[PDB]
Amino acid sequence: MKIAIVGVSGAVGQEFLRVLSQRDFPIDGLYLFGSSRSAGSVYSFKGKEYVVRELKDNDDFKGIDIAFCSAGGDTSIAFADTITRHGTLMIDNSSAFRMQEDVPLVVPEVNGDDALVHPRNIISNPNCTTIQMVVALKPIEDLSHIRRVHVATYQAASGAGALGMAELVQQVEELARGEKPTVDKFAYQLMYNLIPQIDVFTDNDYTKEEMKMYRETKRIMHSDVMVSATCVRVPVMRAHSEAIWVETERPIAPEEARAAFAKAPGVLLCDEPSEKQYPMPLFGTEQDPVIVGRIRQDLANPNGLVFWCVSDQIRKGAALNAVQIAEYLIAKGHF
Amino acid sequence: MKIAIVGVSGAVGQEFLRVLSQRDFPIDGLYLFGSSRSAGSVYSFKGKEYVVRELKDNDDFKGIDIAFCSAGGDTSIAFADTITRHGTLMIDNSSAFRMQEDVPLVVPEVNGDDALVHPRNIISNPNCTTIQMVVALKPIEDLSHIRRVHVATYQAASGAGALGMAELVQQVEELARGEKPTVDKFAYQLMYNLIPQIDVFTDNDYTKEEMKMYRETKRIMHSDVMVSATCVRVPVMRAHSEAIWVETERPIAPEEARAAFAKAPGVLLCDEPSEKQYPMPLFGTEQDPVIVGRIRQDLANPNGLVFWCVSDQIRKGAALNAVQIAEYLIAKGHF
Repeated sequence: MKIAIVGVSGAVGQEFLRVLSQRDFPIDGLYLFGSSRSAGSVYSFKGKEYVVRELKDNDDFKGIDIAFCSAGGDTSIAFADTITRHGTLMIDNSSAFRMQEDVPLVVPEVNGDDALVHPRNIISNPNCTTIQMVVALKPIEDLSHIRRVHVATYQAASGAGALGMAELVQQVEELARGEKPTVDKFAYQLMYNLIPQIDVFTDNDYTKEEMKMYRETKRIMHSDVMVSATCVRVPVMRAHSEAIWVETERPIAPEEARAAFAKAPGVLLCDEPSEKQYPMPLFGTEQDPVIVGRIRQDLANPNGLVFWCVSDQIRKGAALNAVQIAEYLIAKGHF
Repeated sequence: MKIAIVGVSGAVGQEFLRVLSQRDFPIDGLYLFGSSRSAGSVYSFKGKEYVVRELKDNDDFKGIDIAFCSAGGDTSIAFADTITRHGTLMIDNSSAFRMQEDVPLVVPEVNGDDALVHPRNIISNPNCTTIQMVVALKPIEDLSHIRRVHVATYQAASGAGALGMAELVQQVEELARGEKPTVDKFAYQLMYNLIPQIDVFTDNDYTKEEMKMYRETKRIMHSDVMVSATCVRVPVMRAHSEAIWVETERPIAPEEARAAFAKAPGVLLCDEPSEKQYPMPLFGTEQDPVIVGRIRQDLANPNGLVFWCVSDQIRKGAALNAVQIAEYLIAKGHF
């Protein structure tokens, strides 16, 4: 198996290097690609050193089985033709192709079989916050169909990439020193604040991030489910939190939901109120599961269930999900 | 008018001193009370200095018209008899009496007339997060009855008093210095974290804070409304944030809701997506209004409305609401 990483310089591209090693992904050849800014940089992987090639509209992807791309939708749109020119399967972290009906939109725990059919040899990774939500929703859906979801997100600085993380940390230093906080990558100061806007606004006054949770969830779950989200930036480094109300066609008691979560792939149940055990982003950082807790009945709806969950944006929210798609296809004999 | 402040040492008691001066509350005599820890301390108010008396089970409240108490439910339960012994009206910030049916539970913008009848000469201030929610809910209720509310809160360190605020600030310093964060007043590190537990758990696995939003809202709004809350501690100093989904008996369009908010007492509309204008706790800090924005239709419910709002926990969430109750009674000739 010959593997490409397109966009290796950033937080997610570095996570691909870590995950692919940690999970002993089968690799006979590794090929790193980036923009002219990253061309010529050196990275070591499993005891050997690799030199980044500039992504050009040529034949560099001949012989490459899978290309994991974390270079942004700009690059994916412009170079998808190049990457797939010689039969390479492009697993795209970008939002570029997520609404194309001939592009599968995959979370392996939920709709892994959708990955098997990729007429454009493109598969798209969903948005971070969608991935974490549907991993939690799938075990509930299997009990009784989910009609409606209200979700409030508490989303980390990593959503704005490594520069967003660095801005938050520098604000902590400036504030401790009594200096003015530098504000740049976020629209307002983030330390000691909450910004109830992630991505640009759309015509219905939801942001693009909130509409992704509406549109992508339907595709992934093959569902008429309607998700209304309020997505808020919070002073957390790289794990996202979600407060979720789910309405099902029949009531699900917390004990039935708890039993389903305890058996669900990709989920870690952490729900012991008497021990103050609940998901928190600081402890879900750099961990694989979607961590679920605060499970209770919905006081406002007899058909409602309420819970809280956490996942790492860089792992399950990005690179881990993409590797798990690739592992799923390997496991079904696709290669 | 002779006015007492019971529990003047803490953040809310100091806010009473500021608010009562700023709003030119009519004061002929001021009397400060606290525990033995605060007895003998000096505070200046409108150009004169006052010495704190220890709260004792005696006749110190003879001649006092109103006692604003911010000393915790322990003190209010123990000394309510003393404070009211000579006809003084006790306006209590504590949770002690909030479910006593002969104790009115008042937000002046919503049910001010309930304050006029106080057989025990006690009126209770509601919980911070309830106050901010019902100030926003009242203009929507007047359009169409609210049946159900889902609310996710993003609650500031000030909920844990001045020591909670000081713990957050010290964690910012320790983290900037690369030291271990001291953890004490909160159950876990709060900086770079979110704690989805405020107050102790109850038998239905909601916390006491979440159940206050259920129970107090019904009392204040004279309503069968059912509120299901997830209350989360966030790294913010003293302003609370709430993500709210409201279901009404008929659909309310965002433009109708916007018009109602723009005319509502105690509300400040801040909702211009194209200008990135929305409520944020950093800018609602040390301000009076409940700031409301991100108003949109609920994609999951044709009878749903979604919005976001912010208020200062120490002002409208505590001392300002209590002073406004007292001002309401003065204005109705009660004294």
